[PDB]
Amino acid sequence: SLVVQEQGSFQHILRLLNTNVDGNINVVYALTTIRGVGRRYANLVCKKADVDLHKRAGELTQEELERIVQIMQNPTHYKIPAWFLNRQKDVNDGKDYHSLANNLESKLRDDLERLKKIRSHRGIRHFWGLRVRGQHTKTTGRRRA
Amino acid sequence: AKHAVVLDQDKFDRIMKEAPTYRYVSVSVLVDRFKLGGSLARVALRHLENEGIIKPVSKHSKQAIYTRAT
RNA sequence: AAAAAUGUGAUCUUGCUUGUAAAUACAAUUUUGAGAGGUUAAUAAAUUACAAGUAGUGCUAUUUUUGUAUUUAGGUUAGCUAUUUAGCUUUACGUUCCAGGAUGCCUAGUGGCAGCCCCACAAUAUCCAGGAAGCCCUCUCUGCGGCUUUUCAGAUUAGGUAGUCGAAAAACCUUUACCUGCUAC
RNA sequence: ACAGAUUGAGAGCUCUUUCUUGAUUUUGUGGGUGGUGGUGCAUGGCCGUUCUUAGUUGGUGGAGUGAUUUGUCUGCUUAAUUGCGAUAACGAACGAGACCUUAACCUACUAAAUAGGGUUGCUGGCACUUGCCGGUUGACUCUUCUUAGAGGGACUAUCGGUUUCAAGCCGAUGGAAGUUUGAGGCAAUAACAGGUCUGUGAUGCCCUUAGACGUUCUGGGCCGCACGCGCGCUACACUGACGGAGCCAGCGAGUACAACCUUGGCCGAGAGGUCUGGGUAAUCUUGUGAAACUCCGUCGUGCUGGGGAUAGAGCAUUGUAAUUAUUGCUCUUCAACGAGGAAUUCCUAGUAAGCGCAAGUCAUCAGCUUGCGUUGAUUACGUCCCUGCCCUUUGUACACACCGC
Ligand SMILES: [Mg+2]
Ligand SMILES: [Mg+2]
Ligand SMILES: [Mg+2]
Ligand SMILES: [Mg+2]
Ligand SMILES: [Mg+2]
Ligand SMILES: [Mg+2]
Ligand SMILES: [Mg+2]
Ligand SMILES: [Mg+2]
Ligand SMILES: [Mg+2]
Ligand SMILES: [Mg+2]
Ligand SMILES: [Mg+2]
Repeated sequence: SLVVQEQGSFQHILRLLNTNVDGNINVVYALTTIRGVGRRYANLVCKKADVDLHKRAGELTQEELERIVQIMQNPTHYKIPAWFLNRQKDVNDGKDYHSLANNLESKLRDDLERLKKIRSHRGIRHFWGLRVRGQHTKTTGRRRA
Repeated sequence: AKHAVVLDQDKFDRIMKEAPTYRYVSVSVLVDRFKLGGSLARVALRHLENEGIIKPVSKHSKQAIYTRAT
């Protein structure tokens, strides 16, 4: 809509949630780049914040960033339906929750560990370093981790 | 990245200087004369179409052909 | 680089013939899965650095002002082809990877809306053509496919011959080839 | 044959049991029966392939003692042994053609409130003059589009060249149609040791034949992964991606003894739930308002918002049973891949390619398949260079026929 007038040049590459938010580009894109946030989720976050998706937003404000962080942290406090999440329904009798960065990775690791402990078919597969979701490796994917 | 995405006052001024000249102004044309990248170029073009200066030929999405007055 | 001025037996800076001080790092995907034995043989590169014998030229050149600088910037091979003012690759040299140091014309370019604003076309050679992984190979840390076998069989098929495959102990790092199958109103 | 041990196990499977059951049986011996057991090189039928190529045959008559041969062919034509011609051959049959089905034309017939329109009633909105768009099976009438009956219509037609002025071919004109009008359906003789005895109460023989290789339950498995090839899909984006908005097909299919398609209304971000219908179907689903497309905006040539894999979680549904994700949806992860070497496939017009739909299988699953329509090109309209195949003449120690001897 408008070309960025004024001096500009407000920080190339911001650091947020122990990860690299890329300068310029767009808020959603930055979120995606973070290890744990995706596209739709990012969009939702942006909407919640109340910033234009048109703006490149490496020239973002601090308050806005803080708000975003808060949103990331908390599903239930803000208006997020709580079945839109990465994780939901976990531990004994309790609540749905998700992380979005380093935190997300940690959570994933924990989950993996739990699975391993359980020794479920999926867990076993994971341990092996193999195909959890029953896809046929008779022909396909001949290299693997 | 190949740069030509960073935004400045100086850059804006150079862009302005000027809408006049060039048989046609096409986002593509703008980039890369090494100007502000795609979206930015489009925005600039739009601005140029505010009050004369550069009149249009086509109006399509991405095939936006403009030419100098008058 | 620009500028005012001190002083050196007037001053100034184009390389020629010599020997020593140093930068081509690091490695890994690979090499026959790990260790040892050789950069085997071969071989120093002009590049920077100080001083000689002065063609040069009297060798060493000092004290103070103006600006963020205002300085002059960019890029070259090597091979194949009757696409030979063009086409294809593009640092080759045991196999796999390598990079430019400077004698230089470079040149402040010619084209397309030159205008700075991008596109493409134009700058001989190169002196070295040199370094890193891999480098014929032999013992080890002592490997899994041989050694016979005896048991059988899977079978191999239309039938059969000779070989081959599969389950049980001892050193050493093919399921095919070939023979034999049928007659009036 | 309840009861618990038994048992994977509310399998009386049994050993614990001591009640039922009444001549079915049952214990043998002849004798059958079943087998997705074997052998397709023991067979049937069907199919595939030689080959949808142009080939095949016999009656006279001639040539040969004869097997045989000629006819069935130098040439030119044709998609075709299609014809014209030349001719010990003449006239014939099969195959091709004709045929059939479908795809195209019909303001010419016969027809319709299960197909579509016209006037008009009531009726909604407009400009506000009479006019424009509508909605209603209110009336009246029509058959162009619709269907689908009966017919016609194309025969290379007319003209020009070209060709022994033949077969034909080439070009203009008209014509819906001028590639055999397009597309198929069928499709000869002789065969193959091609496939199928896992479609088959089609079947020879062998095997098996009551702790079965019969059956039947239960749990798996066909889906496993150092890795080869084969159909396929998705992409490597800017002829795009993403958002909106525009918004148009044709083949179909679809339940009452089941549970089919399922509009319309409410709940749900979705998937999907619910109530209600309509449909046994030109009537309802359904104009299947399918996609690819078209318009305006957002990213601009960065492994990027290209690309979507693997992944984690939850929400759904089908079923008895979903972990070895059935499938759908929601968020998250963001891998390889900047058009692919040697090679090799498919293709000549509504084709190729793209795009979706569609039924088939189906409780549930589409990247598959048979069809369908939508968008719709590039380049030939030739040749034997390759490949295969066909003939002819040649040579042959071959005839189980070069995998030969
Ligand atoms: Mg049976
Ligand atoms: Mg049988
Ligand atoms: Mg057979
Ligand atoms: Mg056979
Ligand atoms: Mg005769
Ligand atoms: Mg004959
Ligand atoms: Mg004529
Ligand atoms: Mg036909
Ligand atoms: Mg209908
Ligand atoms: Mg990405
Ligand atoms: Mg299938």
